[PDB]
Amino acid sequence: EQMRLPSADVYRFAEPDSEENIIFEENMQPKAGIPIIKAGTVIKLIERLTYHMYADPNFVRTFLTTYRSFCKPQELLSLIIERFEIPEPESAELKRFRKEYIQPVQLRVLNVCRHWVEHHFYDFERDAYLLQRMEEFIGTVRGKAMKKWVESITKIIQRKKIAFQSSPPTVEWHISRPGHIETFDLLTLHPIEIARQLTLLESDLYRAVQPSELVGSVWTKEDKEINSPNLLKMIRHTTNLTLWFEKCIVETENLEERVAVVSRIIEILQVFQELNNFNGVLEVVSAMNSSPVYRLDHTFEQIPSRQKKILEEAHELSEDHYKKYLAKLRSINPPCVPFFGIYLTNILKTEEGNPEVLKRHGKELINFSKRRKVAEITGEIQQYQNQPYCLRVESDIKRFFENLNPMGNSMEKEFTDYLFNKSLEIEPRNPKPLPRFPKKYSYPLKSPGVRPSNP
Amino acid sequence: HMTEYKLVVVGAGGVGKSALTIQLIQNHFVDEYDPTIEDSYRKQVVIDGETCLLDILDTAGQEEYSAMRDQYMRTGEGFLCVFAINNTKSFEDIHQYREQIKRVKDSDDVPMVLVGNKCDLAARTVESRQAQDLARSYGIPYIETSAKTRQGVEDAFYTLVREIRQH
Ligand SMILES: *[C@H]1C(=O)N(CC)C(=O)[C@@H]1c1cccc(CN)c1
Repeated sequence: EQMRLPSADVYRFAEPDSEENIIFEENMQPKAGIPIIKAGTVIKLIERLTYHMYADPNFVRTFLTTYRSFCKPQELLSLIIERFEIPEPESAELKRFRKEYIQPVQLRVLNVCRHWVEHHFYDFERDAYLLQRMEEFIGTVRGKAMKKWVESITKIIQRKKIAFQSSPPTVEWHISRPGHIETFDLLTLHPIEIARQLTLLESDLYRAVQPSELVGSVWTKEDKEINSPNLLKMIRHTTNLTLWFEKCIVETENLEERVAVVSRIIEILQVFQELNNFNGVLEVVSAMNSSPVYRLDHTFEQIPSRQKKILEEAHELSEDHYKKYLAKLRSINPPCVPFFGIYLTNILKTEEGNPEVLKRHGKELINFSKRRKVAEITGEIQQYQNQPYCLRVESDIKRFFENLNPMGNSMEKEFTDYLFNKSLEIEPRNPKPLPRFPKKYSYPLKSPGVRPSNP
Repeated sequence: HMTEYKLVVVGAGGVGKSALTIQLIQNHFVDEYDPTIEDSYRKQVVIDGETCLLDILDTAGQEEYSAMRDQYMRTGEGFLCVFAINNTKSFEDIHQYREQIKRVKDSDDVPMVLVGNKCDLAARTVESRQAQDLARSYGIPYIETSAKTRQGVEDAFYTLVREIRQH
């Protein structure tokens, strides 16, 4: 039966639904049968975030991930404190309202606070007054059903303020021996271990990126260094490794030794493919398709066809706007290291290609579908961050790659031009004859292969 | 089979370059873009009577993956070199983007277009004349566009298709 709620003059969240304040999508919430909100006013979004009829975890999860584009943390807290503070209407009516409206609504604002403090604690780390107000509000909360949730929120706050498999494969070694960090290089370390240790770094770098660094396309704006530092460390490592692979190639002036270098890198690619490190796969593909490397026809001619074919299928992952990459990522199960670039573009273009507001009968409504669409991409990013790799860290090999600096003190253009001028030197532009260059490696060039040495 | 033109958008990040392609692909009265679907980067168009398909690659948001530019650029037959009229650094970055394209395609004559985008109501720092002068020095067209109104968007892309066709 229809329930009597207070007037909008005293309580804003009692205003009835209309085309001017809340609209929905045609379909219904997957797994739950709940309407999908397309757009609404902030008051209507807060009402639905703390709805009395039912709990809406997906909307809560979406809201708290993307609300900062349309509402400030300080403003949201005020709104949820306003929501909680329910005045009784101006008996059968009052007893049912207390059990069917006040208790469910007050209980749902406490779930929001809990989810906020647990999953988006950064809002409180960056605004101590926001945490004073949250802790203050939570102190005023009294009741039988509340004590349980009020104590859980307090136990999360103090924890946040304080601050598992079988045996992994044996570490593989080639010419360089354990501890002899001074000899470590592309051809001296084992190609399986280079690919494993790079996959561990790249997996940790991938896992460290949070949605606070992605929502609002903040990695593309002036404060990107402040707001997206883990994403940027991650992209920079990737860029470093691509440039290192190119440097290794073009600074190996002897053709036979250079053929050994390109082959070894394709072996590192083959192991990245095995390990589902698509970041790694594309680091190698990007180095191979770079202007200095691509043009080395005398080098690729002498590469075995098995390795050419391996490189060819890895290249095709990037073709037709990452069609095969996308399909292959959906077909595999973790652990994996996705290529982040696609996610970055999709979030940017979603946010730049859709309006912040929709207008119905002259009134402005927040476009929540735009926000949901972004939370879907960040959710997919997080689904691949749960699973770790069952591979042992080799601390010296790890540190070797962490400390690579192929550019040195040079700027991008300087270094890029040097790599290209080395490419033209080692293999001149036709019809200039192919010169010969002395060998630079005292050790053997033959690979140990990509198949483990022991069981 | 109708002709397919592989077009690549290159330009500075942080200055709303994505609007150029988004506005082309989305219908002039629709503002509901999903970058996930295939139709989001493919468009069947009629230019000078000859019907064709435009495939547009815009890696907007991947600027920090600087070592992937060569790869991305080699995909294209024609390039839209995009700067924002409200940001002089994005205009100053065009010279190196062009040099990089020439190197990737191993050619001094690559079908290319210079696009000046008006992304917001912020003040203009790049006078049309400066950009008109830069374009003439490279021997390519110059098209200005507005992200708010969709003005110039179609001319930018169509002008590039004609640069490819007349190559
Ligand atoms: C475009 C631009 O040149 N700048 C920097 C001065 C902006 O901030 C403008 C911009 C950037 C990103 C998206 C949008 C769309 N409103 C606009």
